[PDB]
Amino acid sequence: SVFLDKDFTFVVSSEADARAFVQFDPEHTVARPLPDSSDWEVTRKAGT
Amino acid sequence: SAALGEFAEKVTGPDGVLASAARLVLNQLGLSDVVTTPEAATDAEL
Amino acid sequence: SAALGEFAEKVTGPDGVLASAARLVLNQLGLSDVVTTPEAATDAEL
Amino acid sequence: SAALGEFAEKVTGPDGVLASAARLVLNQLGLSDVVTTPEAATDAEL
Repeated sequence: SVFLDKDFTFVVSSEADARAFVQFDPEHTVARPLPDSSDWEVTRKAGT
Repeated sequence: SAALGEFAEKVTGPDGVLASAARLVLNQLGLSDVVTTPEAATDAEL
Repeated sequence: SAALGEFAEKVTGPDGVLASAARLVLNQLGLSDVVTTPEAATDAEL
Repeated sequence: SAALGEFAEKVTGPDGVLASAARLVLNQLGLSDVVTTPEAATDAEL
């Protein structure tokens, strides 16, 4: 178990999996709908 | 088919130059959160 | 104590410029493996 | 034969960008001297 010191590069994920991401971190993670593909980007900030 | 293959690589480089420089000026990318649309969607729902 | 603080940041930037440019020329960093020394160490042991 | 001729020139430029930037960070190139191998060669000779 390690704490991320600086924000990780965004990765593509499904809406169901990305909303889940938010349920753990939520101050520490960031998720957005990609308008064209309807999927979500998952970006882990510092402190994750 | 297209000889342009190295012109695709030449796009990637300045993107890195762009991205790295953008972080120095603290210009924030990927700032879109849940603020406006769903509230409007809630209003449009009512 | 030292006002040099922003001159530390100004070192980091070209390092990124250096590192990114180095990958383009395929100059390989962190190439040291187990090749010479231990064989010599084995020879020096005998 | 190969249209790549200007892509050879485009390699040279960043090399200059690489070399110039490398001197700023005081990263030393061409550091290999007589230290290890001949001593090992002397040991391997004995």
